[PDB]
Amino acid sequence: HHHHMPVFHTRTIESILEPVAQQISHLVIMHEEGEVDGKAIPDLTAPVAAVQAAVSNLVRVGKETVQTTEDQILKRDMPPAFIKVENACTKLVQAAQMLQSDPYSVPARDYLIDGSRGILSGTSDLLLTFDEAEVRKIIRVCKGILEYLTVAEVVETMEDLVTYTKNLGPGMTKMAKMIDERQQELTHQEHRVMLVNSMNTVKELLPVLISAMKIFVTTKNSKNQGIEEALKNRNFTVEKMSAEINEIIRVLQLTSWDEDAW
Amino acid sequence: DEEFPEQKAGEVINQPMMMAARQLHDEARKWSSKGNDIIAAAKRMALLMAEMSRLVRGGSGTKRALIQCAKDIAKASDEVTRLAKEVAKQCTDKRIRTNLLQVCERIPTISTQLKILSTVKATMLDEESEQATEMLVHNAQNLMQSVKETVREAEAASIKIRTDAGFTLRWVRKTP
Repeated sequence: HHHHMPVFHTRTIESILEPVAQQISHLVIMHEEGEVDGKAIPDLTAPVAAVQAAVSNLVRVGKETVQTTEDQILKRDMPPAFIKVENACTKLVQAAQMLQSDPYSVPARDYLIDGSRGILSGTSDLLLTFDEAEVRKIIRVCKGILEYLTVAEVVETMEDLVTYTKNLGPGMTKMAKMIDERQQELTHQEHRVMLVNSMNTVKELLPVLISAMKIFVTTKNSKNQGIEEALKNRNFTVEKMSAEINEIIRVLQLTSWDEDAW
Repeated sequence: DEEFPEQKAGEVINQPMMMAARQLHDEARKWSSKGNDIIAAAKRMALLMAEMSRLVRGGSGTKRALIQCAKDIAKASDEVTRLAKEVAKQCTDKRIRTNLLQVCERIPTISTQLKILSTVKATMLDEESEQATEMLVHNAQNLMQSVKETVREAEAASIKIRTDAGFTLRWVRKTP
């Protein structure tokens, strides 16, 4: 009675794999027509060139990431992934070449289906490896906000407040922008809704927090003025904001159909 | 009209996939298909999903069969999506229409992924293979669900229709 997420959780993963699988599907059909029906598999030079075209970009554009990112888990696991893809292409190419000589060659049919399997497996690894890093990038930024909200209770002067504000404002703009781009990618509508409502709530608590802090400093600096509630008011806002950011962090981690299983 | 292919004895079948097809079939078989293409596309799908429950393991000589099955399923999904949009366009009801519109957004995502997953499973015909199966079964179940939900929102949308309209799904029960 509840919606389980899709297997491919971002539009990017889905859009890049779909055409690779479409092309691969024809190769798989001819491979079985050779094996089962025993037909001479025709010249696959072209279909294999198209298959390559579909991924050489992804390998290319992903090799321009181990040179544009800082994530060490990415630099570590990205390469094993190109190599898997690249090797499967090489196999695919040999099968075409081999079947171009003997439309009945069996060592080539093993290369055809093996390269086919490898290409889909490797492209999936590449994409999920980019995504996992994307999620680490975002969560680290929300986390940075959580930490700063934690410092609010230390601001006791207008001079500090003015400094606090100066830093918190931007960090909130970055997180907002990232969460917006992220949500535009999710394939699961429900996670997009939760992300958007939490960001909205966080955006509106911002001004209340700063104001609760202004009033705190002002009251703390007055003579014989109580600050107990000015205090609670600030702390209360910090806690609602923190809960929203934590909710955003939680949803951002819902990227495995596995964990939302039937 | 057609009946649900009961699982024969000594048959390798993905039970999660079969059960879900059985239930989608049960929902749809309550309606006559005459004057209702969504109900007919639903029955068609239930049956294709039943066949796919027999294909996941399948083994030798079943790759094409699997890729073709996914293909026909997607084609049926497309038709269900397309008909639900048209039903929604004429729905006066704000809530019903919203729900209807929601699935005409979900179904395409699911059907696109079912085709990708069917293909990646066909290249494997092991842990990895087993995961390919589980991913496929998870997706297929999302599809059966969305379609069942589509059948119901569209039936409710036939109660409150637009006067200026040119479209009508016939919703007549089948009595046993």
